[PDB]
Amino acid sequence: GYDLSASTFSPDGRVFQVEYAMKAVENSSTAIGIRCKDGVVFGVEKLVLSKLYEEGSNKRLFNVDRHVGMAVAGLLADARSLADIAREEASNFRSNFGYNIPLKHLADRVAMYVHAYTLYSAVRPFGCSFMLGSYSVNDGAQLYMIDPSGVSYGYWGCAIGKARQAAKTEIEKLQMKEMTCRDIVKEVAKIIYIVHDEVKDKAFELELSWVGELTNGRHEIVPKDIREEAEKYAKESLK
Amino acid sequence: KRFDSEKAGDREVQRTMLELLNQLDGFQPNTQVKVIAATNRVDILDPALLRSGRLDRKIEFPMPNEEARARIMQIHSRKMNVSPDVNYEELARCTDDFNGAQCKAVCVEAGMIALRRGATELTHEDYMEGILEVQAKKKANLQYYA
Amino acid sequence: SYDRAITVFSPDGHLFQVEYAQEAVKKGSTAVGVRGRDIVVLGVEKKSVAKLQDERTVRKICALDDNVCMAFAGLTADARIVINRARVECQSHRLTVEDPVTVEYITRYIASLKQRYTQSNGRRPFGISALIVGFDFDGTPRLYQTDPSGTYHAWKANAIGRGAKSVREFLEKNYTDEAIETDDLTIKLVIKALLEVVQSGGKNIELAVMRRDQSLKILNPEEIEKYVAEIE
Amino acid sequence: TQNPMVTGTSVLGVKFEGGVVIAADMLGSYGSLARFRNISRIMRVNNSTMLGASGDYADFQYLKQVLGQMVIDEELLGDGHSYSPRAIHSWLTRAMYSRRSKMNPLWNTMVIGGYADGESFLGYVDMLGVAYEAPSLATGYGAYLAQPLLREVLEKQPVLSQTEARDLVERCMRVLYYRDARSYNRFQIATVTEKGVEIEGPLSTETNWDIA
Amino acid sequence: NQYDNDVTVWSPQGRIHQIEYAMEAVKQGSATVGLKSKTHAVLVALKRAQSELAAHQKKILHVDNHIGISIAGLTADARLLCNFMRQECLDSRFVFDRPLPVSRLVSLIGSKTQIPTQRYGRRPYGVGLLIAGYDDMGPHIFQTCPSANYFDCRAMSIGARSQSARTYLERHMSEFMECNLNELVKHGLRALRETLPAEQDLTTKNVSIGIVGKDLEFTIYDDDDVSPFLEGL
Amino acid sequence: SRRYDSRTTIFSPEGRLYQVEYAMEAIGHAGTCLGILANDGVLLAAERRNIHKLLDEVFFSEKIYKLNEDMACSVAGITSDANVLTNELRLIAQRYLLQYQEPIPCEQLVTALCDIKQAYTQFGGKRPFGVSLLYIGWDKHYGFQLYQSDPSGNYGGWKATCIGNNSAAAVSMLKQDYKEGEMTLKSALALAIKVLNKTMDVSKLSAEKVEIATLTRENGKTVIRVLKQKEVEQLIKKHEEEEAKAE
Amino acid sequence: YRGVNTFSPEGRLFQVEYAIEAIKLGSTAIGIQTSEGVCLAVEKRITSPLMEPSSIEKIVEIDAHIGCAMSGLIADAKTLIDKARVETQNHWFTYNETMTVESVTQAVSNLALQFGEEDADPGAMSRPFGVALLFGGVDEKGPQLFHMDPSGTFVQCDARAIGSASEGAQSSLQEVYHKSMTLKEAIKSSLIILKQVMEEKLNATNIELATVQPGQNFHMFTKEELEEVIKDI
Amino acid sequence: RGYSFSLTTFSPSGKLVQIEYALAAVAGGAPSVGIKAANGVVLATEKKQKSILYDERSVHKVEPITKHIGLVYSGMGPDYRVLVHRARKLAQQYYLVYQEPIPTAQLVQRVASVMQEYTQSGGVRPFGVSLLICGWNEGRPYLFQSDPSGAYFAWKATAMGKNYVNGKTFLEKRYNEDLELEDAIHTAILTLKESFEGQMTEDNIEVGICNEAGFRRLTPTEVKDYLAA
Amino acid sequence: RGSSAGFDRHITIFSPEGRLYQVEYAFKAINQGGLTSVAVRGKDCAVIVTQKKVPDKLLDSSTVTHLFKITENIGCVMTGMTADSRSQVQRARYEAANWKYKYGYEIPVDMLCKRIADISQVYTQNAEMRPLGCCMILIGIDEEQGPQVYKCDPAGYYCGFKATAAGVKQTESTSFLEKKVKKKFDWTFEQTVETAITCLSTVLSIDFKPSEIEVGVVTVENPKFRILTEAEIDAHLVAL
Repeated sequence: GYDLSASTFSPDGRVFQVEYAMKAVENSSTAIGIRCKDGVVFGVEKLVLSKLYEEGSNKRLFNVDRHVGMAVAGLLADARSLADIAREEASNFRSNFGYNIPLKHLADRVAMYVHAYTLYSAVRPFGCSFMLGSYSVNDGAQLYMIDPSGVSYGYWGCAIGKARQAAKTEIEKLQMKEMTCRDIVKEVAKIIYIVHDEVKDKAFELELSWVGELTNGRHEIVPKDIREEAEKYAKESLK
Repeated sequence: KRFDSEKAGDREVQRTMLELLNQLDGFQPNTQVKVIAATNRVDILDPALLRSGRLDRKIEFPMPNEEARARIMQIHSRKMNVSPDVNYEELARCTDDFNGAQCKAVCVEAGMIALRRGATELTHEDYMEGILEVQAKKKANLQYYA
Repeated sequence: SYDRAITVFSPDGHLFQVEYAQEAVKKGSTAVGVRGRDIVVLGVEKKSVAKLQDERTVRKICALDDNVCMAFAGLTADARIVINRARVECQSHRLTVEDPVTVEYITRYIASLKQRYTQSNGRRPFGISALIVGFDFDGTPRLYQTDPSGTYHAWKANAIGRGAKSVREFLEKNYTDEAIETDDLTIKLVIKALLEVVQSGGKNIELAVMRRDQSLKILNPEEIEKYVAEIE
Repeated sequence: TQNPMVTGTSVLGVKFEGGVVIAADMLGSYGSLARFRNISRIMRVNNSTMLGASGDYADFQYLKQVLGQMVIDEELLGDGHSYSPRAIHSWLTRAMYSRRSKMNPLWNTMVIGGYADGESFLGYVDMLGVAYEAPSLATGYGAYLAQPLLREVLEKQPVLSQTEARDLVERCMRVLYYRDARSYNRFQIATVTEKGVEIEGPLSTETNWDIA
Repeated sequence: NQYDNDVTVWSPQGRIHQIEYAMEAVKQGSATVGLKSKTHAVLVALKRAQSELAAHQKKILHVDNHIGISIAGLTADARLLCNFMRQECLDSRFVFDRPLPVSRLVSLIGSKTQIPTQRYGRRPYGVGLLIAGYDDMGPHIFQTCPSANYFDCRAMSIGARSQSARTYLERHMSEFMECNLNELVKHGLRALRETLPAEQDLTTKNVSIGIVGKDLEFTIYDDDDVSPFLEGL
Repeated sequence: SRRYDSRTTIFSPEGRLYQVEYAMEAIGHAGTCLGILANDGVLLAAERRNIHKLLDEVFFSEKIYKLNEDMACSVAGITSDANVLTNELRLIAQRYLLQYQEPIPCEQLVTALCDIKQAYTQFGGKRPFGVSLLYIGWDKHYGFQLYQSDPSGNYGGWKATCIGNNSAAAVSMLKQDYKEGEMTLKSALALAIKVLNKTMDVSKLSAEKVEIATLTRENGKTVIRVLKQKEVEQLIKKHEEEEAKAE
Repeated sequence: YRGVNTFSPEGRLFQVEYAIEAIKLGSTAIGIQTSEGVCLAVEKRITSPLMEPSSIEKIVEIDAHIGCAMSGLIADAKTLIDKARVETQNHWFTYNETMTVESVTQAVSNLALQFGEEDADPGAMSRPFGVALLFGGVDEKGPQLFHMDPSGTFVQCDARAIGSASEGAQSSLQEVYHKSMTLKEAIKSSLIILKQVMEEKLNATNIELATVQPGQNFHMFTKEELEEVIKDI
Repeated sequence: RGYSFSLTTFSPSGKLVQIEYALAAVAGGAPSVGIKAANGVVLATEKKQKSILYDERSVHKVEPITKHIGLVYSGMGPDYRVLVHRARKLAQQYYLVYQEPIPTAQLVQRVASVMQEYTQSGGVRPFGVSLLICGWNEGRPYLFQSDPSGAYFAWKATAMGKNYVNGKTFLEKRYNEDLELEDAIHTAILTLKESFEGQMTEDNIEVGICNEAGFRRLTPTEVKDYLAA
Repeated sequence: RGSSAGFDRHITIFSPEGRLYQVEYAFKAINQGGLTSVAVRGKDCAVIVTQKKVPDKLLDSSTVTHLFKITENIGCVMTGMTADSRSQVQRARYEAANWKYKYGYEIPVDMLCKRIADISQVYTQNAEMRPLGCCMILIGIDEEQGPQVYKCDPAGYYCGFKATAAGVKQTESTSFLEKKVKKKFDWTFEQTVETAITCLSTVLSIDFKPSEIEVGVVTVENPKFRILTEAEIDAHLVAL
């Protein structure tokens, strides 16, 4: 009975409910973020449960501010609540200190908000992990991640999701340090296709995004033409 | 798992377990016999038995997914004379949370209901009635839901 | 604030807290009530003098308004709470309506309070049953009984508490127009009925009588013994 | 704001075939003291709306912050819906009415103008919540000194063009500079059309004939 | 056994069971459907009566002049959610003098349904909606499940036996964008008929239709008003 | 959280409050208390349990408490809950005094406290107070008085009572040897010394393992006193002498 | 353990189901809707002779044009009746009109189910009401009969039977009633079914009956009027 | 929100068990002593740190409340810190209202009453500490004890903590009402020594006194001098 | 000895033996990170050293850390759960800022540790929440007290130390350091930085590289807490 609330430690010093919540995040599909010289690139595999859904149903990239992006994996209700909380943090920061929130500070505030949900019995830990990434002339390109336990750590490349280990073994090869978002995009599609399992899941449509010097520091959905060419290159690479 | 308790009896099973542990990977290495095992609970097996030298490869078996459900149903209903109208995708979708050992119930009970109704060949409704049989659900004497 | 749901439904539809409240009610000294042509009378059973209690501080028939009185059977603290609440509401009624309170009004109020505590959060139901008697302004005799569930009815003669089934059977077999013709016949009827559970009588009973304008009547031990004798 | 402190003077606007034009001098006065002399009083709310403000400048800057945050938030969702000029006019009317009802006015009479879906828009709001839509507007002493010329020319000619509106705005501002005590020579003029909002530099009332 | 007593107690597989039981409550209700074309969106419903003397329960409600829903599950929850939707739409009109875009309403719905499933002692909304609306971006159909998870569908069918309906819908999805209003309504009726149990036919007594479009407020057809739509099947 | 809730305020399957029953079970182990109402006084006789050679003497008493100028009470159960209840009683007395400028009658007070206690055992989720009270006082309505309270919230006027250890035995003699209305203060004190000597079976009255209180009316005003050592020991010597002559 | 707001593995709130069980303990009540009016009949169920039968107020009027009949607990109704009446009067106050029947049923239905344990009110309701009501009255739309259940689910019925013998009573009501009854015939059939269910032999003293018609306000049948109907009954 | 139900509840034998366990924790701590001399009051405990790496001066166990009254404990540490803070606050509130130094009996009553609240309040557990307070009020020494149950006792001399029974036997042997301050502190130092498990270095014990001059801790050099004998 | 009575192993309440099992387990969680830290007090310098584990080459090594500044003068090591560590560091920064706002001078190390330990004591009294699974160590210069080294734990213990270790290897490091402090003075110069590095290397048996530890220092000459860079760290690493 040591795993019924987050207000109890296991006899070996663990909070189990958090471990279970983090287990949930490994049932959702795979997401990827790669940091480069110019900026950040998010790419998510969106599984099509049924043929009857629209294109763009349950988009899994959000915009928490005009310069920040947000990729999610797990329970979508938790993902959307945390998107709301990150938006609120950004707006409050702008109204109070008079300028765009530095991304690290946003990651810290959001993570504290998540961690506060992993102490008490009256609430339960969020079932979602997510990655924030922005770009500014001063602070440069950044890419962070926050897990259900509330730990925030910067990353040069990461994959949150079901096939997280396969992507991680894949993302390690780019040498992202010395490229720009334009080639990172093709790489991201390439990986998201390499990791996808056609035996288990039926089919997917990519969601790609970026923020970098090519946007003047604006996070925005990658344009249609570039997305299609990336998808085509990824398809060819999967001979 | 072993534990410190004053109640006897379990010690003997633990002791034959120690002997099995030693047989798998111990003095006098054995490299001609291989072992298999199956368990519903892996959260209670001893670490010295899940150790990475005795039981090296551990394999997970998930509750089958939609494609798996259609595959299982198809495999088991292969012998019965079924009509060319049954949409196994439908039957997969209306069978959430069905462990693989359940179409056997569905496939067979559909055949049984076809027999009951004095039929010769199966039809979608036969499989649906089979599914309602396998779920084993009771009513609350009323249907206030809209 | 403590906000748990003490009373809750159960399979087969039972308010087990309510049932246990009335099971407590079944552990209280028998109280009786009858209704006659022009007199009501309340009868209780005293557990024992004990030769050291002060019976003045132990009263079991109380007045809620000059024209309304009540007797209970169950726990005592809950009885005290309900009696004070009813008293406050009778006085508020007097102040707002400028007319004397009526027996049905106060019985309704008490029953509503019991139901409220039976359906609120973090509250244990009252384990008390009441017997309200009195005369409305029109001068009509009245008798109501309130259960711990919040239900009330009107009666000609009901007994509440320990041994209630026996006394109710006695009253049901015996209640007839003959026994209410003479106020003494009614007082003696109540005394006799009670005398099917209590042992000693006289020093093991209390009585109460009320008339149209006549205030609450407490019968003294000597007069009660004389009434039993005349019954003898 | 029970007591205005640093204030912006008259703001005037007029619509034509394809949009609107608004004008406003860059002067915040602290009671007959041209204290701040290079402050713009015209803002772009979104790609199809602009705003001019008279009265307290702190209040205008706060409303600027609130309204721009709202626009940021909406563009954030990226659902394909943007506030129209009418939406911003309604939002302002309700905001100022609420502040009026709470006995704490927002000391700002404020001219909203936009062009969306092939139709122009030109609205007005006051600290008390009075709102309306007209083909030409003017606040402060501009409602007395400039509104007559705009109204005369529009009633005579119902539909103006871009240069006609430009010239009429410049004449109006010249009259204001001649006869308005709290006015200043340098001003900006904004124009919305099918292409977006555009604020021009500190144009001069350079033509000031002073034959005494 | 002990992982399905509260909504805040994660199960060791990364599943909350209470949410799934609420989904079940939504699946036990009577069938309903939704469609969208390039011009209209049509809901089609199947009411059912407890006895032969009682009426068939209403299961389409109004929200605004440009939005409509169709419920399936506990009514009281559906009524609560209708109250919420209508208040939100009215507030949008009062503040902005403008119809509320549909997507935003569905987002607020999801967020409101999210709070219960993360606090101790609260329970999920045991109702499943099918919102049909018409905004500046055109027709829309959405679905809502007790888990605060909404879906932008082009056609769906929630409720009991709804899977055969979903099969027919996915079967003819190509035509829906080009269809007339009549053909769309007939597709919806035909699917909801696929749901009916064999010896039971569509009648004026067990059908209701809702429609919203470019120049047509949301309107509900029921009783004999549905006969013109049914006559032709 | 329902997992850890104790349900200290819910009925059992026979309509008996268990937490209350256990609360009354705690009292039956603390010091004995005695009540005796004379015709010219009231008196409380509890046993001094804090019997160690290394305790210090402080305060005018150790179990008797003043509540007004004209009222005092003694406690059996937990010491800390005792302190809490005593404080609330003092507050009640002063609040009545402030509203009416008259000393609070005795049943006024006892029922105010018991109402607090009852409410506490009705709703809230707390444990009930494990204390039973004995009071003494005078008021122009009923003269010298002796009340008693319990964890339930029930009270009772007693011409003689006993709440605490060996309550059955003490009340048994009190029934055997009480003259209703035929008792002077001196006789009541002697009866107390006798009954307690029985009950405190451990040794005999050491004149130091006991507490006595007297409430009287003197010069028109109440006077409360706690018997010193000399008078108590003299009373005990008189008691032993009387018993010896009796044998 | 097992909070009040909890979902069974079937998708049913447990507390709601148990509340629906309590309606079988209650006496049997009937209601019939006809063009000429609507009637209510119920069984007083006199346990012992010693109690005044008149003191069982088990039918009350909500307004001059509404009537209510209940089954379940005595105590649980009282608050629902007060809510219904204050809502009717509130509507009359605001709109100077007469509150309709469906609307009062809806308001009473909403007031049900708003029960919980966490963050509600200093004294909000805890368990669901365990009573099943019958609203019948004449509105601008004519005679109406509505049936309510502890689930906050209400539906307008042509004839309904609620209570310990509701089954069997319903089969009878279904065999007899037709679309063209008369009010008096409805009273006769209702009294006959009641007689058929009660353990005791029917008499004017151990029932109550009430009808509401377009002309006359809600009417309570008097002892002599009851005898007059029962004699030929 | 926070639990609104008591976590200490009566048992079938009418015993509040959690209080008993708190008392067990107190009995399993470090020893402590207090004596009431004729002209002073002495407290003394043992502060045996776990290694050479602990700064003896980093924290203290004998702590004052005002200039004339102070206290020591035996039990858990953090609970002692909380109670020290609450005592100082209550003392300052009394001074603010009455402009006079708080008497020891009243401060003990008030701190104890604060200790009762946590035996009955909701969602909290009893303090695992017992305190002794010393004061010099009314030209007269005072020694009090306060336990997790919220009960207090006036003591002539006491010893609580590990092996407190034997300590109380010792002190019963060595009390003499006409005792003098230096002899009293010497006797205390001994009692701690009755069971210590090592050599009593100056940096392994604490003492504090009270007299007319005022409650005040003893500096280690003073401690070594007294320990000389 | 090990009895259980009810929920004594599920919420922070006493066991029949006067034991708080939840606090004990929380202490057990400090080791779940797998890291260790050491702090050493010198004559004019106080040092805190800690491990730095780059699990792989996708993390940004600049971000993963366990050194933080509370003020410009007071700097701390965090060990154990990372999220809890961040929470406690935020609370510490807020507390120090409030101290300077309210009382007009910078916060003493000991008093900050006391405030934070009090917070943790509230966490270990009330049962709604659970004790945090992280431990602090603080360092800075006092005006008239010299260099200060202090630590705090989940239960609320805030002892001040002459040389300390926290983490998985608490006991071995503490033994080594106790012996050193026994030897002459426990290091008596700014080359106390070498003693801490040696202790960590011996206990963990690592033979550190420049990019596998992070140091912080405070000097009497330079009171402002400083986070030793990689070049300086490599210089010290070569020194031994």
